[PDB]
Amino acid sequence: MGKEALLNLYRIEYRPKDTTFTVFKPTHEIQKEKLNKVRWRVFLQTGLPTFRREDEFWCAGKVEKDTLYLTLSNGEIVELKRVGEEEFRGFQNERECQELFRDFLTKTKVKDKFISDFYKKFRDKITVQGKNRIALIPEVNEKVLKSEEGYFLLHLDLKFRIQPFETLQTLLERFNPKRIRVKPIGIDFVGRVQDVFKAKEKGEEFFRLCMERSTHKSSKKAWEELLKNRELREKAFLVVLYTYPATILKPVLTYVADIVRMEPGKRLNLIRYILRRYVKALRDYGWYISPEEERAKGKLNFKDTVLDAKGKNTKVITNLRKFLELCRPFVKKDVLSVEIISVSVYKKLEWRKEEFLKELINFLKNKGIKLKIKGKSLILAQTREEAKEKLIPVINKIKDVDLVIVFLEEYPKVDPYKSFLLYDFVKRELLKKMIPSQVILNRTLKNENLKFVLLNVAEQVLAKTGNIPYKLKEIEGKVDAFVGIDISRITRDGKTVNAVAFTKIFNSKGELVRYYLTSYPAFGEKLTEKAIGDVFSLLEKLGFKKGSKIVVHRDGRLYRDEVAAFKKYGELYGYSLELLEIIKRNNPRFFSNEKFIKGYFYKLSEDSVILATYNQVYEGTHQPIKVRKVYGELPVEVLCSQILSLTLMNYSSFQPIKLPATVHYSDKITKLMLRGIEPIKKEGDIMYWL
Repeated sequence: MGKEALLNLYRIEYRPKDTTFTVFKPTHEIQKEKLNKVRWRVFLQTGLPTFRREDEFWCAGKVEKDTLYLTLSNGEIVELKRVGEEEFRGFQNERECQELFRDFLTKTKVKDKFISDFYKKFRDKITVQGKNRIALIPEVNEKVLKSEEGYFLLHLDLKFRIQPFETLQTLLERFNPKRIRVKPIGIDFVGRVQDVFKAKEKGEEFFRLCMERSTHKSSKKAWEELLKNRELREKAFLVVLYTYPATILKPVLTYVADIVRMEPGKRLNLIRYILRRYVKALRDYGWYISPEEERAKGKLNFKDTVLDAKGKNTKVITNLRKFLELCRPFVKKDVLSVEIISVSVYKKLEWRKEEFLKELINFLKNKGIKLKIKGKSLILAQTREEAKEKLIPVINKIKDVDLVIVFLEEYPKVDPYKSFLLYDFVKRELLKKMIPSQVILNRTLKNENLKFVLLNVAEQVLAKTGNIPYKLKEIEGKVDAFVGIDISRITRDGKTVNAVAFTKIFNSKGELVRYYLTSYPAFGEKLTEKAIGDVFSLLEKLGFKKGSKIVVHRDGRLYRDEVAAFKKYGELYGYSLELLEIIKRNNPRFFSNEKFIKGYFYKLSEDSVILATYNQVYEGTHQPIKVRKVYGELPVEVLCSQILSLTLMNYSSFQPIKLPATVHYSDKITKLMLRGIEPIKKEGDIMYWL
């Protein structure tokens, strides 16, 4: 292994003295979705923390009423029949522990008492002035997880959200807004803005519907406003992130700036604090919460040896920088056409670009790739007219070449609400154009080593263009292919509308054998059956037959229906399958001084693992990911190790990458190809996304 690393996870336990709970079975059947509603109402009506088992509802206390009549939201009346009392013997799942634990936090108010005092004892400046018009909302969440071991773990994490004590309806009277993380007043969701329109435009019966389909005092009272008042209906704008009125939306802001919550050291000790109070508030009730953080079980070993088209491997030529200089690419597209876009402030002259270009073209010639230039496009600018001046070179003559190289200048700005920077801009615009791109910052050409950069690019470029410089010598375990898929669905009410699905198939050596990006407009909600289908269809049309081992990488979380479709077809094509979800959001965080923690892991219960897939060569707090084996006959250790190995296939060995080549830039593309009646039906064998 290496040197100790910590996780914001704390063993939690509930061994009360008074083990008596009152259970209540229903009269009819468990509407399940409503169950976790029915439990909440039981809490309120009963005033006792409660948790649900199958049908039974256990109340942390004595309740006398041989029947309870809780009234759900639908107004629906559910009757719970109080069965005898029970002697509590530990929770069964994490859900129980969590349900019951979150109640106490409420009946106790301890969390709010904290946010209360945090505000006072610190509002000393959680608010800033500035000349433009800033808060500091302290979001705090509690999760409960199990662990390979067997005990429960309280996942405590705190993050700060920054938004102006201003709203959107006010700003759309002063700028863009476009892609702006926003937040509805009485709602818990952060969306992005799309296109703001005038509210009058929607007649009147529009405001009727949604005004009833509201489940937020905010949304509701906000809709009613506009509905019973033609007066305002005109002067106010309706924003479409789902959609609400700009009068109940506050922009969530990202990182003049003299208010930073700083490094982890404190962060951990901050949660350490919050943990203490919690304890003090729930000790008298039988709750035991360990003061010691949880630590990585150990480091994982993965096959990390790559080789070129001649066999030269890194097991031998160990110096990666040297390797790249001697690698013999698995070239396939022998001649490349490329456009060169150049952004530069003032009427200057850049020999630096010319130097590099010549060195690149030549350095690639030495590898056997003639990089024939097609078009040069010089741009002068000093602001963000670049966006306004590049919005052309890009969506213009740039019509399929093999790559586009961009030399960017960086300007001192900051859009107070929207995220804008030529890097992200250029990149995203070329992603839609589905063209492989290499952004080279002029700041880098001026101060770095033209040689360490020449390499640094070459590797990126080669890959992006189907001339991968190397591939894995082998990966742990016998797998015939690694499939990575991401299905993203536009849901404007009801059950779906249309969707998009991106699939990438790599072989056993990590080579991208084929990708398939496609959208599915639909009638019935039978889009999964088809979507997943096309993947197997492509696996046979590729050369994989009965007996094949396929490891699949579901981007977000796997849905019951998708799992069945996989198992379903897998049966038809006779393929062996292992299913995996790879959660990249809201996971516990590692706290260490190791630096080389890549492979550091923590095993969770249901075959899940918390995996560090990258060396933290960036500040302090490391954000791992979660890997859960949904189905399959391979140890998670292997599946994890395979993921680590496949980290290498993003061909970026100087800038650490978190996700495996299989799901890297999926949500992004998938989330990105959801625009207009854009009908896409493309497959290729080039990792243009890199």
